[PDB]
Amino acid sequence: AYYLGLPAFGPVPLPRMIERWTVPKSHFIFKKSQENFERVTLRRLIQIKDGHPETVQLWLAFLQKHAYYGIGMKANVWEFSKLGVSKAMDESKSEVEKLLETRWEHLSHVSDMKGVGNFEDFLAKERLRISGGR
Amino acid sequence: QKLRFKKTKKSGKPPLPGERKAYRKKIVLSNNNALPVPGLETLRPNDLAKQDNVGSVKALPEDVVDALRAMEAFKPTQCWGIFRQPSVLIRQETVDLTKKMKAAGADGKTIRMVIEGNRVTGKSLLLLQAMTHAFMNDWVVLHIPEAQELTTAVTEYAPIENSPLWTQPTYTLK
Amino acid sequence: GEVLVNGKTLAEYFGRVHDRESAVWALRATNRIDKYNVWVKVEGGGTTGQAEAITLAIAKALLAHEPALKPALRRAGCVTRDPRKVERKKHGHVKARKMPTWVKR
Amino acid sequence: GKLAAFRERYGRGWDLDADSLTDLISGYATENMNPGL
Amino acid sequence: SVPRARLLQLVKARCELFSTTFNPEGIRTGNKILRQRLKGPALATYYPRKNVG
Amino acid sequence: VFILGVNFNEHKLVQKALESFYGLGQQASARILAKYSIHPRAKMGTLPPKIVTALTAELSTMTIENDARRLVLDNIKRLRDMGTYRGRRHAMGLPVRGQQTRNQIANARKLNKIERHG
Amino acid sequence: KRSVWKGPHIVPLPIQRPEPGKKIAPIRTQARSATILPNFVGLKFQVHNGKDYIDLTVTEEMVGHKLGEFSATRKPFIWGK
Amino acid sequence: EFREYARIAVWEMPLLSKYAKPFVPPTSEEVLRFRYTTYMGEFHPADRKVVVEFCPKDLRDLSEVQQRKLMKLAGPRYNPEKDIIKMSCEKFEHQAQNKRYLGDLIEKMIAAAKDPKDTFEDIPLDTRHHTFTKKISFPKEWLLTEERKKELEAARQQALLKDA
Amino acid sequence: APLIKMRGYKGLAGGGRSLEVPQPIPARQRRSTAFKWILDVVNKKPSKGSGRTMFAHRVAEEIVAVVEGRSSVWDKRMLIHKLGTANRANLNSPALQLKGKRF
Amino acid sequence: SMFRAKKLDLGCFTNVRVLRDHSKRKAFLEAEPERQALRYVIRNTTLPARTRAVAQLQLTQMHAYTRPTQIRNRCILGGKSRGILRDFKMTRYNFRMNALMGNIPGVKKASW
Amino acid sequence: HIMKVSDYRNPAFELIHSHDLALVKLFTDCLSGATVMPNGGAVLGATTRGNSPRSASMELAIAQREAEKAGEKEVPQRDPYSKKYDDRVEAVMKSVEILRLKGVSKTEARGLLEYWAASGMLKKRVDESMVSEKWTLSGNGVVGEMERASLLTMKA
RNA sequence: AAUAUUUUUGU
RNA sequence: AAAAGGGAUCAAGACAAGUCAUCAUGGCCUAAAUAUUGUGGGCUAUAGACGUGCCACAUUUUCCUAAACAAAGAGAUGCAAAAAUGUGAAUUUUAGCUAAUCUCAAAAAAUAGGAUAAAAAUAUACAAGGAUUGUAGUCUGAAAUUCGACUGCAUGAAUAAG
Ligand SMILES: Nc1ncnc2c1ncn2[C@@H]1O[C@H](COP(=O)(O)OP(=O)(O)OP(=O)(O)O)[C@@H](O)[C@H]1O
Ligand SMILES: [K+]
Ligand SMILES: [K+]
Ligand SMILES: [K+]
Ligand SMILES: [Mg+2]
Ligand SMILES: [Mg+2]
Ligand SMILES: [Mg+2]
Ligand SMILES: [Mg+2]
Ligand SMILES: [Mg+2]
Ligand SMILES: [Mg+2]
Ligand SMILES: [Mg+2]
Ligand SMILES: [Mg+2]
Ligand SMILES: [Mg+2]
Ligand SMILES: [Mg+2]
Ligand SMILES: [Mg+2]
Ligand SMILES: [Mg+2]
Ligand SMILES: [Mg+2]
Ligand SMILES: [Mg+2]
Ligand SMILES: [Mg+2]
Repeated sequence: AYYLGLPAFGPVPLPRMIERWTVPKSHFIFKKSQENFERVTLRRLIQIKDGHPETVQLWLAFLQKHAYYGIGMKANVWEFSKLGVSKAMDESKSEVEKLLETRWEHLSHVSDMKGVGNFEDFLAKERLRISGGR
Repeated sequence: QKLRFKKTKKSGKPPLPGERKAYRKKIVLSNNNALPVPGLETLRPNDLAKQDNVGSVKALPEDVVDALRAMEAFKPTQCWGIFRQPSVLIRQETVDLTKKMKAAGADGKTIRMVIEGNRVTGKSLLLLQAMTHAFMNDWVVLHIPEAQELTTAVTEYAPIENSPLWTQPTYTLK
Repeated sequence: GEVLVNGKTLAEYFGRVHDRESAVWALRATNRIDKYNVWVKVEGGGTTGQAEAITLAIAKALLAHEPALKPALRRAGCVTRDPRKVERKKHGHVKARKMPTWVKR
Repeated sequence: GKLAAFRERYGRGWDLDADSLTDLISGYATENMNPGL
Repeated sequence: SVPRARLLQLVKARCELFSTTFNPEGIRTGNKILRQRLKGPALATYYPRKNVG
Repeated sequence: VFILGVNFNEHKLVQKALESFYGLGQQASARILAKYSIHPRAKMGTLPPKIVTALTAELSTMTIENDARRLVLDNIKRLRDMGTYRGRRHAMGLPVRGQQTRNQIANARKLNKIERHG
Repeated sequence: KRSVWKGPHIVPLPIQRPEPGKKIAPIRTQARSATILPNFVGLKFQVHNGKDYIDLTVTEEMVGHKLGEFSATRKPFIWGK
Repeated sequence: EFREYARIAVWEMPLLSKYAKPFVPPTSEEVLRFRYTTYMGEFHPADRKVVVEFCPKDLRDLSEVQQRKLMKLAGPRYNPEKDIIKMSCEKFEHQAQNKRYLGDLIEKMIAAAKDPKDTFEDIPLDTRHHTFTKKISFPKEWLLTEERKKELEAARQQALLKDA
Repeated sequence: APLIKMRGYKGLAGGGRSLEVPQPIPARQRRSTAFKWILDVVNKKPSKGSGRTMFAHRVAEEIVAVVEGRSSVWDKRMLIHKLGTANRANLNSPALQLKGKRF
Repeated sequence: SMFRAKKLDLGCFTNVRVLRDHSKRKAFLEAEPERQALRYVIRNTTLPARTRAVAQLQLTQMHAYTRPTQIRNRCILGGKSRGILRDFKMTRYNFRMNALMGNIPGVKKASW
Repeated sequence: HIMKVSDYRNPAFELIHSHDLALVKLFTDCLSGATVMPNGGAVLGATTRGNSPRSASMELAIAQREAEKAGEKEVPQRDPYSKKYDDRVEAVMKSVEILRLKGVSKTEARGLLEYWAASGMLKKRVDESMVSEKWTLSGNGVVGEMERASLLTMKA
């Protein structure tokens, strides 16, 4: 974040989440003896301020490429915009069509792909299979 | 048929009606063991209005205690039975209130005041001082000790013919 | 000698005089209730848990002004931090230590 | 008064008069609805 | 101090704007079944499937 | 005094006296006193003789006696004649609301009868 | 269906009204939760009790109860012999 | 693995500055503040919600009454304390569809507030959905200033005479 | 408050009887047994009035009956003082000194 | 029986009731929208009395496997249905033995 | 208690308002100015915090009369969406004076503490340091709390 | 120092 | 600050201790049945008797009124604000939040007042208590009859501290 010019604030230690389970040590009648288990989730918070929207994405892109094993990440990105979002999102079609000129090579399919059928229904039910139910 | 063990089944004069209620509502205004405060001055017809007495304790007249007791001015929650002679501190608010009552009755005016405040800060006893300045100056005092006895439905009530009002005969008699 | 515990007075916050005396005990043992104004801000716990907590707070803050009072606050009991804490419940027990009924037969 | 109670609760539609009872119950009923009686 | 009939005019302006059901009488329209999100696919993917052995 | 042929003592609240009948509870009694402007804390010795007569004539137009027990006893007899599961349990003096019968069925055996106490 | 606002529980039954004078056999059913509607007040039922089919003659008094309320599943507990 | 990261922090990180851009404060037209949540390579059902929050006073096309009518139509979406209309949308399968909805929905809230048919001026602003918080502060009369030191030295001397 | 306490040794007084031997008790144990006697009498009295001062005025009336020597707890005090006086010789009984000495 | 796939598709601990509960989860996945419509028509008091009585009779003819209340989580290592932890899909015992060995990520013996 | 709906019931089983009671309807009029006392006098009504219901109409009027006297252009107003008010209570408390009683001054506390000591009920040296202590434990001089900490204590 | 109630059975 | 406290851990061996009904496994058995599928029923039966629990038998209790103080945990298999409706269970409709942000959510005892007493045994003053049952409803769910959890009205058992 320093090289990208983003002023970061943290790491802020958030309250650790503790899930507890008490199971019997035996698989049978012996219930007068049980033991406690837990799963503590240690977390941190790095908040960035006064950062360019695009430069914030290069930062999040850099952390995902070189992510450390055993860590989860969730980022909330904020951005200001003008009124009339419908017009803006349509005018920005040609701009995104150029940046994708060299990236369309990733996908390839036989002419008139028939296995997809209803395009919108495919993504909906395929996104569930990828996420396992939801 | 059942065969378990079952316990086998196996003193003083009771109090009169109203005896118990009269025990938690009795007011004790003296204590023989307490010492007689030397220098304790009694009140005068114009003693609760002087501002020079602010911060001094003065005893209630012997005859006013019978009038304050006739209309239940005192209350059990108040600690009167710890001393010998019932006395009240002349508060700064007593002079302000009593100075307005003295000017109201003087020129036939009327003051309509609501004494509001926090808890035991002493609203109730401020009326006792107002009623005290009334008796000593030959006023007509009409006091309702508890306003919850008129609304909690604990006394007889009857309607009036051709009107939305309701009378309380048993209370108006007492 | 004004004291405001969480914005309210000492009487409007603690309805029990035993707690009022214990909150400002530090200023009472040293006979300085009439020379310092306290503005406390408590959070968590109960009545006694908060009353005694203010005792160690005013004591420590009082020492910042007059550090020579520690020998007195020592004997008054306003310098020690009571570490007593509710014991956790343990499996096989009804409470921290209460055990269920034991049947010999 | 069980009949009157039924009419007030579930209306006179199911009540026998002179009409969901006529066709819905017997209509959905078919042969071999449940093997083994 | 605001008439109820005059309040429903504002409650109705929100329904036309946010596209919500306007039911001032509380009629049982069975809409609680429509808002409930399906949980079928979440339960079906409980037992893992046969994979490479 | 007297109310519907039942005698009550002076030192007895009217609220509690009207509740001594089969069928009258907190709702009915509360509305019968308001109808004649009797504060809940009224005792029998304070009721005038004319208002006592109004209460008697007031309860005579309600189901405040065996007329009520009849409805309850008729509902139990109908369950027995129809041959329902709930009817047998009344006759057999057994719990009628699906309760474990391995233990603690004393109050059922004592009160469950085709002719209830009320 | 307990809540009254959504009608009673109805199950498909072969309650076909015969012509006057015809012989109709009783209806053998295992739907012990079928509300006794007024439409078949007078028909002969044979409700399943788990092992046997107990005869039943629906009358105007049973309208509202379930069919399983007239065929006990367990046998009365009797001590001794 | 530490060396792999130290090799990246010494040779690859400095190259991030060649493609960085400076932050510019939003102009007067930037009235909306959208939020997009990412899970960094994970598929989570909550990564489709888009939260937007704007200030009624930022819309300089509405009058005083048209701005207040906008607060009444917002309903529980308006925060009287912060004066911010916050509203999210997760009705659609894609974030792009949830942003377009809030973009069109805000144009209806403004177009409806500009409707002179009913101004709802008789309806007082309802804020029962919000729970206002009371914050206490240190009394400014207790600050030991040069003037309070003199007020205390007097009160401390007046107490010595009453006893003496 | 009693000045002594009776502690018995199981089955040393004869055929299964305990050998009650007096022993002194400190102040705290003296004031505890005393006040607990006063409460045993207060809990057996009948109710008299109403209000919050019900239980407080019953205990206060027993403290007056104590100082005035017209209470029942005095008889409970002399009843335990006589046991010590009667059993004052058991301190040197032939049982507490010959428990298991002679094999 | 008609819902039991002719080719086993389970990779976990297979059982008589494990295969029986997996066949119920797939039958309900295909009939949830259709079953949610009957439940919506039965509660809509605005529809005709006949439409609600029809939708009420069709919901009774649905196969038991289609009912969602039949689904009961089971252990993917032992096939049991009693004492199953949703967060792990195993009995309380299997969770213990795997938690101590370190097979369940993040779990830890609690002591405090 | 008289600024709410009484607990009484009319023949139609409807709660009677406290102001409809003949006895309460008299004091209310003398307090509102309707019934004019020709010979003058005073009409004082003291609230209570022990066993007292809450009436927003009374607690609001008290806040309006105190704010007006304090010279403030802005005065507390009703809650436009609350249904806990009563128009009758507002008209009665429209032109009444409010006397707010707070803790006694430090000089009045002493005069009351010296009276308790002279009676033997307070065995303490009553000086400025001792009057400022009871003035704190009693919430800035609450007379009722000052008695709980010096008379109804378990130290004497 | 000279104290002493009774207390069976186990394929 | 301090004389600190608690949790986990707690050996070998014996009890041929418990588990071939988690799993796993040797021998021995069933293989048109000791395997497999569905509907309904049962596991909820009840003479006597035994275990743990809840609650009550009023005076340090319960009841009524009010402007105090917690911690921890839960919500992608969902926790549900506000409002409106109903005496109530609850319904209608979804704001926000997938969370130190939003929501469940409100602590209660307590503190301070107030009500009721021949507060059960002298029957015209039968206390507290809430089991049993009748009836009208609501919620989940194909489905509440055997056999669910709550709500209103009525009914009003034993129970003197064992
Ligand atoms: N002016 C006074 N002089 C002497 N004693 C006083 C005075 N004011 C109050 N007290 C004492 O303080 C205690 C509380 O007084 P009081 O009962 O009048 O308070 P209150 O404001 O009426 O309380 P509440 O609002 O709860 O009804 C009493 O014991 C009283 O004797
Ligand atoms: K969509
Ligand atoms: K061992
Ligand atoms: K009773
Ligand atoms: Mg008062
Ligand atoms: Mg505890
Ligand atoms: Mg038992
Ligand atoms: Mg109390
Ligand atoms: Mg042998
Ligand atoms: Mg063995
Ligand atoms: Mg065995
Ligand atoms: Mg096996
Ligand atoms: Mg069982
Ligand atoms: Mg109770
Ligand atoms: Mg709500
Ligand atoms: Mg909860
Ligand atoms: Mg008694
Ligand atoms: Mg049932
Ligand atoms: Mg016992």
